[PDB]
Amino acid sequence: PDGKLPFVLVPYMPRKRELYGEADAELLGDNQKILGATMRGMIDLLGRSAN
Amino acid sequence: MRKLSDVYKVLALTSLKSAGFITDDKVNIEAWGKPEVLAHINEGLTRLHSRFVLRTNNCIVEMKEGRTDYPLLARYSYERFDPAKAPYPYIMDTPQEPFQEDVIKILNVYDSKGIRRKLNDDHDKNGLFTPRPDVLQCMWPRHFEALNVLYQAKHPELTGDENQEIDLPETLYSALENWVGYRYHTGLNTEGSTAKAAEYLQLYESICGEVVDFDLANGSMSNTNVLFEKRGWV
Repeated sequence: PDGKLPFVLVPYMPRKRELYGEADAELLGDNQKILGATMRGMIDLLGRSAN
Repeated sequence: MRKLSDVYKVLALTSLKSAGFITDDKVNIEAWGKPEVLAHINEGLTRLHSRFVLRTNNCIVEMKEGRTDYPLLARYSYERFDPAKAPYPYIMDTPQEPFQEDVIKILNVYDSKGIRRKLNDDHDKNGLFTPRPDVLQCMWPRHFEALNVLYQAKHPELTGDENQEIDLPETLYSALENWVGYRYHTGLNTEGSTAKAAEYLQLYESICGEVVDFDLANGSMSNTNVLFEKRGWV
């Protein structure tokens, strides 16, 4: 009855004047990279040693 | 890979230049001191081949039932079998490369199946003890076995033939000369010659130090840390 497309779209973080939305991992980019590259460095320091 | 004939000449011009047995053409050594010089080159190569790992060779040792102690001499080999001092041959060498009795230190021995056997491990069945440097004591001579024994090696003995080729790095020839000079000049027991022997011997260490300070004899070693993945450590 509504005479419209039977789809409902909701954004997570809206993009200004844009139908689709921007997710969470867009701002979280390179933070995971740095944190992983430091944790891997710490694990490298511990494991590549002589205990 | 120079020849002993060339080594005689190069020795006659640099180290043993004031020596008496230098012939009138100055480019050779008289036939009365050659046994002496040859007995100094042989010792010279042995020392140089002992400090640095210059010649790493492996000779496979077949298992003979009833024998546990396996001396790695040349009398037990195949091409140089000596029936008077060896009951049966168990080492394996080809005619072109016979065993030369040149084991200084045994480093790593594998098996006929690919299983590495530890060396000098008191609590380790499947371990080959060496009761003396040039021996091997396998405590279980299993059927159909053999042992590729990677060992440090010395230069094959220089019999005296002037056509035998010498395996030394070109950068270490300035140290072999300085050791022949030491051995020769130190035996004259004269004050002038003795003081020269010390200079030649100390220069031997200086050149043997520059060779190890620039990795010209392949002494530095790096390996992949395979232990990491085995102990856990995802």
